Amino acid sequence: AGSLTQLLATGSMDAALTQNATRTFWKSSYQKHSLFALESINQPFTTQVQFGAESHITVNRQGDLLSWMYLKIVLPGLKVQNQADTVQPTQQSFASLDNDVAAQADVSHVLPYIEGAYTEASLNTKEQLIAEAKNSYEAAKYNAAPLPVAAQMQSTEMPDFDYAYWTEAIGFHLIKRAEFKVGGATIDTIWSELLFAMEELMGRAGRRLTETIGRTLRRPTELMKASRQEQILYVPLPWYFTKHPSLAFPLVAATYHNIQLWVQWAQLNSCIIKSRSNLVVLHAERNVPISDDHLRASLECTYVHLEAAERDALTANAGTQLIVQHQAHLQQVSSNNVTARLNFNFPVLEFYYFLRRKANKDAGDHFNFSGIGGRDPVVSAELLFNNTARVTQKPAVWWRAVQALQFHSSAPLTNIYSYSFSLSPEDPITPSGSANFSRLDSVELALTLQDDFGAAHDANSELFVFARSYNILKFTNGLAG
Amino acid sequence: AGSLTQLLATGSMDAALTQNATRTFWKSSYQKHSLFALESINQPFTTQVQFGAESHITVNRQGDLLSWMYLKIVLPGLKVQNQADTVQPTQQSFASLDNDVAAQADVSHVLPYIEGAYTEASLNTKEQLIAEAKNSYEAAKYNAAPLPVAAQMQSTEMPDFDYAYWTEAIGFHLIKRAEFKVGGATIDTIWSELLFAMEELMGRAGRRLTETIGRTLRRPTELMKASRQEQILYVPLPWYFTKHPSLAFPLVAATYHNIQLWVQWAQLNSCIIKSRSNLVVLHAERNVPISDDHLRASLECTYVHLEAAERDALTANAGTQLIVQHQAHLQQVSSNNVTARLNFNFPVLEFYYFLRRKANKDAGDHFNFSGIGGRDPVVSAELLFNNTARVTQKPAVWWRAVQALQFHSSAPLTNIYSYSFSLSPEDPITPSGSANFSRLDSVELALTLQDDFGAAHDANSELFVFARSYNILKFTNGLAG
Amino acid sequence: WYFTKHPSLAFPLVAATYHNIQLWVQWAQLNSCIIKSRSNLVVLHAERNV
Repeated sequence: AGSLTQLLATGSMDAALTQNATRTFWKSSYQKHSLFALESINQPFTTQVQFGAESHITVNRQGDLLSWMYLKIVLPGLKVQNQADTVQPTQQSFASLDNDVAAQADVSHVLPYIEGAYTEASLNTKEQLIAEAKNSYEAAKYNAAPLPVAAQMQSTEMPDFDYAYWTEAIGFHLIKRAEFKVGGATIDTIWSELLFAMEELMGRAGRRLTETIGRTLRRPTELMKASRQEQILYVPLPWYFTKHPSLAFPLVAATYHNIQLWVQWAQLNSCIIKSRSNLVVLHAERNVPISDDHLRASLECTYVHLEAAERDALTANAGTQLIVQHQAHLQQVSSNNVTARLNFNFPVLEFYYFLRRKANKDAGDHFNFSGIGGRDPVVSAELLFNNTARVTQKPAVWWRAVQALQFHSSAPLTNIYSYSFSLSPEDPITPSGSANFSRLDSVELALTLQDDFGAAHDANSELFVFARSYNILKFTNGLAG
Repeated sequence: AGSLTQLLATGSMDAALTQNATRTFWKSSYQKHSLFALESINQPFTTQVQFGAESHITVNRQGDLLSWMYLKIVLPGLKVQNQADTVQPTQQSFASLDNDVAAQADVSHVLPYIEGAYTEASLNTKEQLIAEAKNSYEAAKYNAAPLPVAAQMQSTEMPDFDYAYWTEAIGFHLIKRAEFKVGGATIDTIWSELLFAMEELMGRAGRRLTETIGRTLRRPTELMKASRQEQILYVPLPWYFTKHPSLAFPLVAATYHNIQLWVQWAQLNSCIIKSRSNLVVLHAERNVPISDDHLRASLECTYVHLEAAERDALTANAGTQLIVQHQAHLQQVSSNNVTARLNFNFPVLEFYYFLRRKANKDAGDHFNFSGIGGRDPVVSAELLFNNTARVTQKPAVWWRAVQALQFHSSAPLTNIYSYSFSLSPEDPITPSGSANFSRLDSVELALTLQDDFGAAHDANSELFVFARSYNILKFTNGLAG
Repeated sequence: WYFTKHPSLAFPLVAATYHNIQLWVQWAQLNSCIIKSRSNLVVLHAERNV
């Protein structure tokens, strides 16, 4: 009686929701689709792959569309030997944990707050004086309550043996820049720092790229274990056509253009960290000093094979694809107040920004976007259009956590900040907002950074700003532009 | 002036995106739906439930559709007593940690690499010699750099007291096979190993089945804690009709067919691990030896009640549902080169494969798909159609991590490999690609496994291959087929 | 086979489309394939040590 009465208890308001219902929950409807197949094919580079060099590949035409694209990287296992035991000790310098430049830079900021005879003190006494000076510095700069000295003395249990390892997220770090080219024109460009920021914000829970890019979430012991043997990494290249099947790049519609991936590789000296400064780093299998020619890479492409009728239709009329392109503003930082002039073009969906200390970069911690003592490097930021506040001054947590909560699949674990003009900037096919930067005379991101950011040992810290913008790729008569 | 100018700054390209806009972001539109209610009802098995037996239930007709289906399992708490203190010590044998068959099998592979007097050595000296021989084995087989001996000596802090526990993910392990039957015909079949693989790949972040199936992510101390008391598990049965409301099984349209769930239960000896070989395992409440009749299970079904008009429409014309069925190829492995002949039928969406060492199975670690020393058991795999490479030789990481990244909600934490012909194999209502195996004369999965896989103590290791295929379930005149 | 002796005798697969082509092989017994130095030796697979 009650369940039937609920179906009868309808009024004029229910008519807007349920009158002439076009859907039922109790019967499945499905759509028929055209026939297609997927094939994954690995292809060698057209030029030699080496650390610090640029390499390119011309993408083969082994199907009708191009869908997924992965850079397959093979890194050798690492071993170490004392320089005294080596017949040829001359190698490039690597970052070493016995010379922690990031910790030395952090100590340099607290030196003015050390009370007593620091120079003559025992090692254990120096560690105590540094921890007390950190409390005095943080009280003076941040009105922070002092932490117990014992809570600041975190011994990272480093192993009592010699090692070397590939840096955190080495699969991204290796790709300093990649360019997707069609007919000799650059269609899009991606950077190592952008790839990491995109994975932090858009990386879905349970599908994080951890193993596929050599990322351990800053657990040095796991990087050491992984680096003792050969590593095979599959780094996704997040081009517009890899984001949705309807955006797959129509190879058949671009028949008269070569499709090329160009990759600028990281220098070998930046890719490795060692336990001690006096160690030589060896290729684990070959027992020779590691060299720039030990980088191996290939391109793994997923091709789509279409039925003849769909292939012929696509060849006759591929039309236009909405694309997202990436733009970059890269700036050196030498002061706590920084203004970035964002000379980006087109309808910008969103931008990302973050800072890297010089000391973190020099320590080989390339994706450590933290400030001094691991703090947030940004105090506040403001966004100006033509000297008018588009976003008034907001604290770092608003740009990092509130913007990520509103617009992104994930909140960043590092100090990555974002701002979206789009309601759904991760939707590759549905435009949901933008600001046209080609119609603004000035776009300025004004930053107030933490105290002493870009001073002394951190002179030439880096500001990264990346923007995502809409453009249109047109296919006509076997050409793409 | 700027924001109004952006709305006016439109050209012929914007017309394809925004001309005659059929959607606004500033006004919600909603659809009205028909009246329905959901009811969860628990039902006993029609036959006795016991370990190692087969049991069935005829599903009641308590609503118009059948939606969710959970196997509700009740396991008793476990206690242990010394065999010497027990009035009836005769029980089935259980796996025991004092007789670690998996560790003994791993040691057997490194015995040829032990230098010195192993037989006469002290226990601590034997552990050192085994860790050194592991380095020599891994250097010889994999060109691995040696790990410090202290880093290989992981003491799992096992408690200094007697215990027994239910094996990891016991809720899946208990279900050796389940069959969904309609009118005496098997509509679909699921296996323990498939349920685990499906949860690894399709299990969403924050909705993993951990507690609901007794899974701890291989933390033995948590399995011990859970096993001291009665456990109630709710194991989801992932039938086609549980995946989307429009696929709910139309009970009213199948009025003349009995709906049955058949379950083949795991043997009790495989479900329990104990600290020591000389312990008797007791039911914690009853203080009697644990026996095959201590398994309790019931079926929890979610029924849908429809409004009379929708019920009558569905009874008159339920039509056809697209269904996904599961197929299995199960093979013994006795060599490092394995060819699996996949005699699957219908349009296959995707397949999963993985290996289990005999030693891992015998140790009671039923979902440990790792190789020797916890390594990846697959070096490479190739997929052939009619002796032509459909997927050329690819390394294990491509089949495990790249395929999961492209097509699945999650990457597997275990050595589960997949391959999809579908762009969205987790979409239950939208076909997005398949390969029709009923039109292929041969489908071969060729595997190169790690060295010594399936040799000696691992003779009769297991290869599992599961496929998901499209079929059609038709409803006509109160019958389903 | 006759078709391996001269290119003009190559077996025309296209002309035999409705027939399966099969090679059947009867293998020698393992006991006949091996000779050993001494009667009291066990013969092992060199890699597998079985």
